[PDB]
Amino acid sequence: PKYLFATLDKAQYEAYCVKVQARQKKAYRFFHNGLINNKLFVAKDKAP
Amino acid sequence: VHRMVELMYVKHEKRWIDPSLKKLTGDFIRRVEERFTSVEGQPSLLQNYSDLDEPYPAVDRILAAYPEASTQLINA
Repeated sequence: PKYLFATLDKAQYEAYCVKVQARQKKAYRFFHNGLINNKLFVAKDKAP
Repeated sequence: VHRMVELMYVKHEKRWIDPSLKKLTGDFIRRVEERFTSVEGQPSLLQNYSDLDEPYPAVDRILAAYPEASTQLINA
């Protein structure tokens, strides 16, 4: 991964680095909520 | 842990709305401790709830010895 990031600017990379860690916290919330309640899989009913 | 203190300990009077609510905040703290320790033997940094009398001073100290406790959200 580092080698991809070496295409950008500290500008971009460090702006992406913030998006990532926000996701990791939604993902973290989801996983623990799902482990407990048995919903790591949500079947979609209606299309968008 | 912080928000508990904020809403159960009145800063400008230096008192808890009730000893029980102090115990509450204290217990959950202990919990956050346990969540973030992973070897047996290490004792609690809150060995007596007497500490939460002047809370906001000492709470930060306990929360300090468990770094990640400020990094990640509550386990479901």
